[PDB]
Amino acid sequence: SLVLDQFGRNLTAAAMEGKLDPVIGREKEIERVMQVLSRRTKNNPVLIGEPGVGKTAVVEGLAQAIVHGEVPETLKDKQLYTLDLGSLVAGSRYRGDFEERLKKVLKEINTRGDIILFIDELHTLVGAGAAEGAIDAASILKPKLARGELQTIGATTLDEYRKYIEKDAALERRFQPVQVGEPTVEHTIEILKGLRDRYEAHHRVSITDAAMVAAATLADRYINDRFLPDKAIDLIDEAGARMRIRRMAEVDDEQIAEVLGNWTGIPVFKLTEAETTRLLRMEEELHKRIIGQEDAVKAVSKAIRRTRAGLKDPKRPSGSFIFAGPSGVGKTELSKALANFLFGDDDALIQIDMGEFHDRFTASRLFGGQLTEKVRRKPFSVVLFDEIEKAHQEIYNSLLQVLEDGRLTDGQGRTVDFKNTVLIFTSNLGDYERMKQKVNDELKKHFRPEFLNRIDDIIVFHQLTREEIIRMVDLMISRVAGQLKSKDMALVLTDAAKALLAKRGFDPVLGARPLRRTIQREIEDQLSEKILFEEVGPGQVVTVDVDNWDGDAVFTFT
Amino acid sequence: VLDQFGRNLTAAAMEGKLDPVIGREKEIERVMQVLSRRTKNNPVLIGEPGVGKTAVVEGLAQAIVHGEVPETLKDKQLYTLDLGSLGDFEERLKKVLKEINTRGDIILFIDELHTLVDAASILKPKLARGELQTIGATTLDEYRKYIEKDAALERRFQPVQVGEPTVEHTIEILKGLRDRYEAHHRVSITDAAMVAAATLADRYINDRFLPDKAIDLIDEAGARMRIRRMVAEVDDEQIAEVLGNWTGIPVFKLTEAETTRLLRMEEELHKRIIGQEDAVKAVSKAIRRTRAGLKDPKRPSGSFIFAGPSGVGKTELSKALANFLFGDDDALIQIDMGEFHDRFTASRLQLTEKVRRKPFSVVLFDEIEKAHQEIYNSLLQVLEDGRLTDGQGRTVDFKNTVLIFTSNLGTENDYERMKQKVNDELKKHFRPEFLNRIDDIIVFHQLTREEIIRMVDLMISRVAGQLKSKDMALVLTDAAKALLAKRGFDPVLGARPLRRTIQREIEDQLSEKILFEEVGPGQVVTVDVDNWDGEGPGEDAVFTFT
Ligand SMILES: Nc1ncnc2c1ncn2[C@@H]1O[C@H](COP(=O)(O)OP(=O)(O)O)[C@@H](O)[C@H]1O
Ligand SMILES: Nc1ncnc2c1ncn2[C@@H]1O[C@H](COP(=O)(O)OP(=O)(O)O)[C@@H](O)[C@H]1O
Repeated sequence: SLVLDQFGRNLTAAAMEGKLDPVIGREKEIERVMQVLSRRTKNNPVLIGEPGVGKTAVVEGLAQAIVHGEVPETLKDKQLYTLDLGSLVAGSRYRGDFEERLKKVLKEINTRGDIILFIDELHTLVGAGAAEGAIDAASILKPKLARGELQTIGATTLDEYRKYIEKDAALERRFQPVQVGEPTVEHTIEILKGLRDRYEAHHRVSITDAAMVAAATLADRYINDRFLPDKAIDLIDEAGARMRIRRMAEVDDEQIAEVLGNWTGIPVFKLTEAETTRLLRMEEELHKRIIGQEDAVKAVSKAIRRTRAGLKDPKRPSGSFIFAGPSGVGKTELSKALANFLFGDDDALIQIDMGEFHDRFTASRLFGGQLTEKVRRKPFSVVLFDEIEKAHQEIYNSLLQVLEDGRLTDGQGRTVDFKNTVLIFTSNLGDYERMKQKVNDELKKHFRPEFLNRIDDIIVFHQLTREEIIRMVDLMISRVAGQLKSKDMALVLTDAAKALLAKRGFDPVLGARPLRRTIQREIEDQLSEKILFEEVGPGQVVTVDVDNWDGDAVFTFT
Repeated sequence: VLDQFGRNLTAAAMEGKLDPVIGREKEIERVMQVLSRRTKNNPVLIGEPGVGKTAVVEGLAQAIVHGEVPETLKDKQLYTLDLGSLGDFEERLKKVLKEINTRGDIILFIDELHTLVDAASILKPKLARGELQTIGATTLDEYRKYIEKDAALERRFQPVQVGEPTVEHTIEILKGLRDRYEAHHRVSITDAAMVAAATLADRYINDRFLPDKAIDLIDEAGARMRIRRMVAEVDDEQIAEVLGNWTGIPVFKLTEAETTRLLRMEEELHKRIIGQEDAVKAVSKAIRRTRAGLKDPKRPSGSFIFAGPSGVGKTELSKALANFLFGDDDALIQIDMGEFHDRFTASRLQLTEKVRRKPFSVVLFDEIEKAHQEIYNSLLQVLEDGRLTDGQGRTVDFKNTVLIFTSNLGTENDYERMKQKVNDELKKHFRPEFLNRIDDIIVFHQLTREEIIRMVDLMISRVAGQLKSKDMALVLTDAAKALLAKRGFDPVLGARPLRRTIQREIEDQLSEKILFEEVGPGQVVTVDVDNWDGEGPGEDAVFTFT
């Protein structure tokens, strides 16, 4: 009463006043908690669930049930109070100040006799004040909780409850777990529709139903750091705040798209649900960053189109393709373009090389895992598994069981979800039909036939045309000039210079992979030492020309 | 009543006492985002120290006074509360918060919000009641230590980040504060002096942080200009002498144009290291072409490969580079991957703390051949993005560190085929892509006889100086020098056995001889070799002392 207000807020008084957001569709959990509160002894329920699902919202709905009057006789006229243990632990720089405040609180509850306590952060009840063996909050609340005199409600998390409270059997037998469900998409839509009036009053903006649908279907499908529905309500509230500061109107999909793109860094035009427009123009979107391989681009575009269609059974990974051919043809930047188009991030792709990890000890590092950690952070990521030749049998067993099941069984005891990830196997093993037959019967004589039958599409990359090599050289001098424009370097590459760069930078036995080693050693070091020794300066065009070979050669940086 | 228990900000801008802010529009707009919300409407300002956590608050106050804020912040007054002005304290704080609730349009600024977490007995519930609109200002590490682990606080506080401004942004901040500081100190400041101050602040100062690290320099320079005067212009020389007084660094030509400092490497390194002048000029031209900013500025400033025997000059080259580039040998950090051969030691990548101690420091990653695979992955990540994801959770900047990989792999036409086998073995024993991200690969050369004797003379210079400390005299002949070089000749392992040969032959015998007390004080000691012709192995040759 006069001391409880200094540590918490009267939910019941605000419920009469009417400052509580209403809850819809959580009647089962409210009824279960009301069932537990109706017990004679051990009437303390603990709400078990992930943060951000609505446990405090469930308790507020219970308070709304208290004020309106749909509760039994033993919950009638019971003032609900909330307490935080952080406001009691803090200030205990002396022997027993925390215990003094807690005892004053309990004495006030005993005098009032009609208070149900909400003490969130229930996990610190064992550790508050002194250590776990000495006199703590648990050690003083235990002989009062078990006799059904102090009605308290907790709120914790699965792992939190399991490895704090379940260790203490005496506390476990005093708290009844009431599991709180993670709401579905329709539940979030219904809650947003219910809170439409409150946020219209607060923000003075009009909110549309399509905005709610888009907010929910992007919150659950880009954001994975937490769970529904705090993310969606935060999104719509921040969009309303954005309009409220930009006005000095009507909420549509553009505003929620731009605020979530601000959240994630993904560009706004990709967030709106014009996915058919994405798949219509995806070929030139992929081709502006890839070079050549027109048949490969067409094959992968049709494959991605049929896999995104969803007409297949929803028990399969979204993508599983074999990339074969000589090294350096462009499979890596092809995967990079895939990561850019499908998810809007170049770093959303996970790049692991499997040839270095041989034994089961490194297989523990693989799964049990960094791949597991990244697909738990964000399951909607393309995965790269290079060098499938050198793996050992347990790795093939794990890969094929992931393929056939869509699930991965790690050493951390979580079956991660791979229903939307894209599996890319860039293996250098092994005219187009002859190559398909060669890779097919080579895989049959090396792998199991089920691996070949399980894969979706096999894509073969041909050799790069010399003109396409010149095109890649032009592409790289574009970025070289872009990074050199700070000193006004306008570089001009003559055709003979292009031919010599293509000759020195491309090794047919090694593919195009040594390009990055060749290009800086043959161009950037020379221009850098010419800049340092003042042969050329800023504000002048550098036209490089090469002699002694027009179709040991010396280059001139004119 | 808050006037005697706190300091106003919106009413402080009436007199113009608050300093102007420059270029903080994005952070102020994010604060505008957060303050105009119904849930999580109290922003907390996360920033590394000395950046302007308060400066955005005076910027918001100036925006409120000038009138570029939405309707919810009309007629909002900002108050900073002081705990010094606050039984009686509890009721005073209670009546202050009740007056805030009664007024209804007072927004509070509290710095170091983790200190609230003996005022927690008052604010914690009535903040939960929602009648305070508040902006917090806390460093990220106390945020993670106190607020993030307290689950009852994230329902009302939302994080916003205040990063380090760029150097041009700091120049603009100095340009903004020019009028105030010129008014107060009645001294004149040059724009070139300001840009030099920003650059040298980023260069020679580590403990303090931008942009306070430049503004304190400018105030200090103006103060010392006042001291030297009692037609005043603060210039680059003033900033250089401020840094010389501050960091204890000299000021003659080292706080100057960097091109002259980078073009003189050969003589100053040759002052310490011995020979290998081809590798010296190769690594000198490599660091010249890499550190000049001509590379992409989002990558490490250097990546070096010194293949060769251990302790035969590559470690000496590293020590000389540390002594030249930054003036100190202690910034050179010694990491060898021989000790980091297990995953538990590999996840330690003692590494973050000492490189955060001095970001402008060289690094040594020794024996990369026996490094772990997770070490390979981390080095590949560092080479690719130029950053690092530590266990603490901050990106350690590598715009400034140069990478040195000292390895014993592979150990002029003979040296040509040695370089051929070095590149072949980095192609096969290592992956090609790891060495593809390396600026240059240079291989050391085996020592010649003159190189060995100029090891020998400076090796014996230590004991010669010790003898001069006792007023002795040491003289060596050329025949004894040649024999002593031949005894220590071990090309497989290098110059380390030369230390042992010197120790067993010269120093030990002379330490016994000075105790024998016949060639002690007042006589020059001259070593000589007899019973030796000049070609023999030296088995019949005995050192003699005169
Ligand atoms: N069914 C619901 N009805 C009303 N509000 C809800 C519902 N589910 C979630 N919320 C909102 O989600 C936010 C987080 O819920 P809350 O239980 O208070 O904290 P947490 O779920 O993070 O423990 C609250 O602001 C609440 O208003
Ligand atoms: N953009 C800016 N414009 C003007 N002044 C600035 C700017 N950024 C920082 N400052 C000045 O630099 C000083 C640094 O303040 P700081 O110590 O970071 O505050 P806090 O202690 O709250 O973190 C401030 O007093 C401010 O006047």
